[PDB]
Amino acid sequence: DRADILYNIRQTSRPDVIPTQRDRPVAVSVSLKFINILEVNEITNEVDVVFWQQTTWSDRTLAWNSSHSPDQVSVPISSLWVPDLAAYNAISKPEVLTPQLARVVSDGEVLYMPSIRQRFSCDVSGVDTESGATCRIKIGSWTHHSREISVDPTTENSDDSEYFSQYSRFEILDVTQKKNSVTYSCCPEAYEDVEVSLNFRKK
Amino acid sequence: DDDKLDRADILYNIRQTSRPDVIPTQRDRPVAVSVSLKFINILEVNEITNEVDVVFWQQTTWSDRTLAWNSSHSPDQVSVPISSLWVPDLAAYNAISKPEVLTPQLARVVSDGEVLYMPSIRQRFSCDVSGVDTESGATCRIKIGSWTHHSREISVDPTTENSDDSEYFSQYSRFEILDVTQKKNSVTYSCCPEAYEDVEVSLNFRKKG
Amino acid sequence: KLDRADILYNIRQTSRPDVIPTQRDRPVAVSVSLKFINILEVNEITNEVDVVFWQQTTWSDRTLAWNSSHSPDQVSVPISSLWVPDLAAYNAISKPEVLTPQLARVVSDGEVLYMPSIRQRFSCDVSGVDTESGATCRIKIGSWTHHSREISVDPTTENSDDSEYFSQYSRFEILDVTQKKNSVTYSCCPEAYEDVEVSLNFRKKG
Amino acid sequence: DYKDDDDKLDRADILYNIRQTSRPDVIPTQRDRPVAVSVSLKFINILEVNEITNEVDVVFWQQTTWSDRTLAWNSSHSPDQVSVPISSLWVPDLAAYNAISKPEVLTPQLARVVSDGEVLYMPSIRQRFSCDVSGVDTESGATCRIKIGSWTHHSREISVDPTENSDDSEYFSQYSRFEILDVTQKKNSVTYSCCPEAYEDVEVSLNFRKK
Amino acid sequence: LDRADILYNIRQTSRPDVIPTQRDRPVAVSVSLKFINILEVNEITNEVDVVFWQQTTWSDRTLAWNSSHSPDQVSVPISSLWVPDLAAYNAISKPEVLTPQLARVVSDGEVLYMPSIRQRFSCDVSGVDTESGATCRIKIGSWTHHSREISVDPTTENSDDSEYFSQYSRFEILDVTQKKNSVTYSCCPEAYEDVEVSLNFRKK
Ligand SMILES: C(#C[C@@H]1CCCN1)c1cccnc1
Ligand SMILES: C(#C[C@@H]1CCCN1)c1cccnc1
Ligand SMILES: C(#C[C@@H]1CCCN1)c1cccnc1
Ligand SMILES: C(#C[C@@H]1CCCN1)c1cccnc1
Ligand SMILES: C(#C[C@@H]1CCCN1)c1cccnc1
Repeated sequence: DRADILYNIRQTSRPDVIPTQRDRPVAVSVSLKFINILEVNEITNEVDVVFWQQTTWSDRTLAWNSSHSPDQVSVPISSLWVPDLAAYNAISKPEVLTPQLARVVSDGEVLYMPSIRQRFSCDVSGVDTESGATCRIKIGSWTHHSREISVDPTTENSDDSEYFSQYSRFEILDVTQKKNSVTYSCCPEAYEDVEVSLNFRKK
Repeated sequence: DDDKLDRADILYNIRQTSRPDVIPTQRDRPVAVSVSLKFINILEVNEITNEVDVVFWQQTTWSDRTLAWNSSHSPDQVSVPISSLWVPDLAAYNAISKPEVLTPQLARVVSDGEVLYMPSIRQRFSCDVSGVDTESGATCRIKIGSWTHHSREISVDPTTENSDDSEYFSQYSRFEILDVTQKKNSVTYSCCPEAYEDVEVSLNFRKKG
Repeated sequence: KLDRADILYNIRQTSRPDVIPTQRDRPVAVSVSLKFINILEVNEITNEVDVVFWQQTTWSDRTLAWNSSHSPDQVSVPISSLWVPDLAAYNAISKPEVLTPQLARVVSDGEVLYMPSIRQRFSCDVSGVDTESGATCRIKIGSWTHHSREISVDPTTENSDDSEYFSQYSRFEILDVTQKKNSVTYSCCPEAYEDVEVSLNFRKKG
Repeated sequence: DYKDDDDKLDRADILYNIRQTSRPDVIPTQRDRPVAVSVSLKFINILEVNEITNEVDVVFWQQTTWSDRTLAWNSSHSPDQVSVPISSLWVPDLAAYNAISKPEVLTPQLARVVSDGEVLYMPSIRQRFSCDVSGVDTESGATCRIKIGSWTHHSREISVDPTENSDDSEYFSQYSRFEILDVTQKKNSVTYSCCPEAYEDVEVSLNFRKK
Repeated sequence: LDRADILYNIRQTSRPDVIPTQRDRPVAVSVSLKFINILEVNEITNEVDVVFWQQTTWSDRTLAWNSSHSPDQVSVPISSLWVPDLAAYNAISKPEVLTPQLARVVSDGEVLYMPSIRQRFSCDVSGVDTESGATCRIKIGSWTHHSREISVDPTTENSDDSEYFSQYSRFEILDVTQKKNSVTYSCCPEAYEDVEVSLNFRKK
């Protein structure tokens, strides 16, 4: 049964084509769950963090009738289209720490949540104060403009207490995740991003 | 065992039957994955940042009975590249570096369908390093389980709950192991409401005096 | 969506990733413009810099063009499906690290747009970086193997302080970035090779 | 034979034959006997030594040989040897039991296949190990032991044999910070409670000191 | 279309894993390093970190074509070609290739391959801080093909590399000599050819 679902997905999946339905934007939901803050440099304004990037979207062409079969399977992301997300202020490659598999649900939803370690250029001033530093990370589709891909945050506000390591030397005060849009003279179109504002301080 | 043509044929059979991307479940039962870490070394410890850099053998076994063959007159086991096999998608929940596999990526397939895979892995973790310079030592806990398969699909079974690991740990390390416990645990999160099984590995160690 | 899959199919039937898309014995005209985002490390002793930049790169392959009167005007395409110019920095001292998805945009008129974010280290003049007038670090980028009859390189934005792109959190600030056509020839390699010479004039803040 | 060694078409046909016959994932056991693998490390350099952590960072040529007689051909009027990418060949799954880094292969991953079926593979490798560095600053020096054998094949499938005493002076960099006093390489066997079979290894004892 | 056809021809005739011996002679490989930079130098450990262009040429006449009315050269991914299995005998890191892995193929069958490489070596760094400078020697040749199969020739035996060497290095090149040499080790009962590169340099 599971082999048959994987076969179906592979027959139907077009890994290089955005799964647009009726010419509508593909809605990509994104939420960073911070796990650790490993290194912070107040002189260079850089941070080194680990987060789970909870990512979901739909490709209805993948759906199947699961009334008498599995309603989810794990799938190598190499078999799937996946959004071309990138952080605008990353200064290192995203290092994926976990198996590169997504879940496909029988209604066509795709769930992908890598643990990623990555370095960013952001405002680290105030990290050793009670009110803390606020490091902003902007994440969006690198090449698809707003007509093609829309990015939506899932949880606008959280202290992340469920996910964050208790052994970090930093503690998280608040994480806000809000829709935002960028445009540059290089690239006329509007591009959606989620702006992740990480408010943290040294313990 | 050393009948070459027999081995080539067994490998051919395994490749015909094996489906590397499909969990080898039967009748909607979870795949039971047994896990035991054998610590070989503790390379770096930072008590300020609560990080450790360690080397361990991850003894992992499970069954896929469709792989089985009659070995009354043929090899009992063969080595097989893991790229030809389904392998559980295990990950450490508090890892802060990629697992660095130090050994050839081969598993053993046994004629009863058991698969045995035991990579030597170097990896860094965020865990409690406080006390490492005391008699009582630090206790660093590491949780390992399937990243994407919940408890109805994969279960994780420890095989060696309690040990001092004296058989495996390097005598030349800066550190010594006091106790290692490996126990069943499960996690659940708001993001992912299913239950996920793991083995919780508690490494009690200290700097040698 | 089937329109988009069809476009990707057409591109792949027509694309020859290993063949330069010359038209009528003309060089392939490649436009290149570096948008600096950050300056991460500078060493005045060794004269080395570690920088992040978006490499805005464009060119045309008119064989890829399609009538888009009733279909998408552009699609994203993995660069492995396309010919891409073999650009390299002549004074790079590390591999270019691409920090972004390796996708290009293909426009229905046959224009290809590729803009990776790259982190890379260079040997250049860092002297004067702690002064008001700053350092001027020059970076030369051109085709590694194709000479000027085969690829030409043109800068698109010859002068800018780059304020739109540069990180406000860097400990450095950019005074000016100039980008100009240049060509080089060595006795090893007796053709003229075109490049863009990028002059990054920057200084430490404060 | 010598006169035909550079006959290109012959070399191409030999490569074809090898790829037709080779089974890269199957141990080339003959006569229900273990595959005899010979291993000899030629130390080229000792790059870093830590007395506190008991770690070394070394470069060595790992001279490795075995036979697969199904690859043999008649070289009376053809090349005696060709270079072959190791991806076309079975290679022993050797690993160092006390390695703490991946083996970094510094050379092209090509082996030689000889017309009698012998395979010769000799990568230059940079790797770090956990071993006894105590005494490195003394005249007697330190003795660092490296144990290398098949990771997954037990003694009935693969045996390992040292190719056993040298100062490696032919190979070792005259410019190193250290000097080699002696290198002995001896057959050995290990077994662990995880893994009930016996596994063969070569134990390489590197006696070295700071200059 | 002409270039696509030349690439198809090269791929039809190229044997990427077979040495292109012509007329039962060794493949004559020319090798010349152009030093671009000297990045780090350690007088205690006798190690250097350098960047060089490795100009490498050889012939495979089976790749030739009539270029009377077609391009004289094309760029080709080296994965489509045989390339000599060159290695440095005293390298202590992997060669890091900094440039696109393409070679030029000339219509007379000459192949030209010149990667920029960053690599670290074990060599004599003594005297680097003196007027006479250090002399770091680097030997590069085929790893697995002995002299009957591959020969290696230097192209410029003497030069100060002023065309190539970075103006902004902390070091300067006094002289670069590149000569034919052969090595024989007890492990391996044949002679292997190499280019011995002597890099005489000093701190500024
Ligand atoms: C773009 C864009 C937006 C703005 C910069 C990052 N995402 C683009 C255009 C063409 C090719 N690649 C990327
Ligand atoms: C999950 C999960 C829990 C939390 C990490 C592992 N178990 C998940 C869900 C969907 C896709 N990838 C991972
Ligand atoms: C060349 C060149 C010029 C000079 C270095 C980069 N562009 C070349 C020739 C043959 C093979 N590879 C590169
Ligand atoms: C083994 C073994 C020997 C003893 C430990 C290392 N080599 C083994 C068994 C099953 C799977 N992988 C490795
Ligand atoms: C050899 C050789 C010479 C001496 C070391 C480098 N080149 C060789 C023989 C068999 C397999 N691999 C390398």
